[PDB]
Amino acid sequence: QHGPNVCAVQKVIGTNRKYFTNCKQWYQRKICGKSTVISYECCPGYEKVPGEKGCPAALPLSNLYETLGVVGSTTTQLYTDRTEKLRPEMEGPGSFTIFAPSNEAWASLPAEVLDSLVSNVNIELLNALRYHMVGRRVLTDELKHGMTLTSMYQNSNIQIHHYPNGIVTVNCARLLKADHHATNGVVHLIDKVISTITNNIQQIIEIEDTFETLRAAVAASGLNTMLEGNGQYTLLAPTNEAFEKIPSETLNRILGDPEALRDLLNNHILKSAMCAEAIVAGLSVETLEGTTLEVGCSGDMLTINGKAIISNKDILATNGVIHYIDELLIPDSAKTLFELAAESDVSTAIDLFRQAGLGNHLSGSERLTLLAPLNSVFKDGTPPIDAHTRNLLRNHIIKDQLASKYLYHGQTLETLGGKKLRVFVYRNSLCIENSCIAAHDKRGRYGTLFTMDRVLTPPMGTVMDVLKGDNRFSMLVAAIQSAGLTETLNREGVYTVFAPTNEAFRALPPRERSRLLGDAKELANILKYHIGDEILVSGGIGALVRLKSLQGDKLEVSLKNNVVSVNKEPVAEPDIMATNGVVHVITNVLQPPAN
Repeated sequence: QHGPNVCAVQKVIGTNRKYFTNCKQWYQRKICGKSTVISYECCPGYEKVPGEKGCPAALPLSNLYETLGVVGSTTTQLYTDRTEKLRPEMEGPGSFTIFAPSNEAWASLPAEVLDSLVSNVNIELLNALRYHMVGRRVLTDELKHGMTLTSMYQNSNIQIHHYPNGIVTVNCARLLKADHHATNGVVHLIDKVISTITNNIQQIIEIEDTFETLRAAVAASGLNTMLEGNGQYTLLAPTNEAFEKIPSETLNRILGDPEALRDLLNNHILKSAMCAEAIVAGLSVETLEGTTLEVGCSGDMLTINGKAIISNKDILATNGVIHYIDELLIPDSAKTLFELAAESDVSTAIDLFRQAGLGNHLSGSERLTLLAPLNSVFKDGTPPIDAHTRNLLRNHIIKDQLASKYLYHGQTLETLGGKKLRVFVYRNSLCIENSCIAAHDKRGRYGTLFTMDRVLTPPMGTVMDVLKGDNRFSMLVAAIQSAGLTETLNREGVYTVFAPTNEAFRALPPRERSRLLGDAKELANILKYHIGDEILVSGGIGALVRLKSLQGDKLEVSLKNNVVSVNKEPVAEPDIMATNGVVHVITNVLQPPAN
């Protein structure tokens, strides 16, 4: 095993990026989009001994200036000597903390930024290096609290943030090496050369030319004081180009409507300030609007929902962090029934409504609920726009904007016309007739989109009307009349009739065929076993439902790979909707376990 005082260091394959850790047992296989190698080195304040395993020897404590060379901040050390006032301070008495930028941090600085500092060593460079310093010992235990720090330059604040993944940021500069104790302080190696923060989010929006449209939108919504006031927010600030990409018609409606404008702007604000360096993998974040965004990273680029649309990273504000976004994050709450679904996973259903001349129910201000089946439903093809399909699509539009998680047991939904669909709420399922909710509700500005798992088939007549209208149930209808159950299945109720076809009675042995016809009292009990006490649709089974029958004994109703099975027997045609129940076409007659 590894020797004493050995700390594990996670290095990304083919890059300089290292994640210095206190030899943790848990690891993440991939950082952003690339594989990592778990390397090993000495912990802070220890060195290797030749012939001995690990780092047993403890490094002697040297002054804050000398500890710069130890941690590897040679450039920060060199520029300190150039100021000819900071080196005696760092070598002399006291208690200090220096957030020393790495050699790469100085090399990454733009030509104009570096030139201003190196030319005026006594003015610009001295003040810059003093901002990276604190006049007291500040350790990781304090940095993990995420509280602000007072710098050694005009008592200006230093933003310190801690993240659940363990990453600590100093003005959004990732803390590389930490707690490197000195004779007169502590040295911390940081990812970037940090600068003073003077303006808040609102002031930055007011200064930058790229946010002319955003500035106008904030002013129209009255979110000025919110972006001015003290906080810790993250603004995914959209550029003038992001608004330009969106069609005029959509933008002029959202900018005009105060409800949609407030929702649009709240969808670009996050509750807590998050630096780019903090994001190592996918992370679900809730906006002030309420929509869940996935914040990830593709190497060096920040990404929102797998789309690399973050053009500028970490624009530090007094009340937060600003990330320039190339696209507008329009929430569903601002979009019309069309806009939010036209490009979604129900795009095929939307095209069918459009083709049936029902398009204006998706583009308008009408308060409706759209029952749209998934594209996977039409994998075989789409039905032709005819009388049947038109009427069917008409029954997929519900009066009033509804929410599926607020649908109750005996609820009846009115369609655009007069058809009243029944709501069947189950333990883990929610169905409107045969069709069940397959995805989270898409709540629009005026209408909600209900993503369905199948095309809704509204009921046509009673169980008896269904059975008498099909030649396959001639022997079944004849058996039902002999048993005296014609009235029971023709009247209002909640039944699950597992209807055995003509072949089901023909498949019975010559003994059972003549035997079942002979007895009337036993024939009645066999048929009663095929009828259920409550309505159970295919999408409401889930795993296994022990459905009580009119005979008394339970039915083993199960769903496996979209196939309904009653008493381990398959269903040929499931969910045949009736005004008093559901008909499941079976090819075998069911026998009760007892009597």
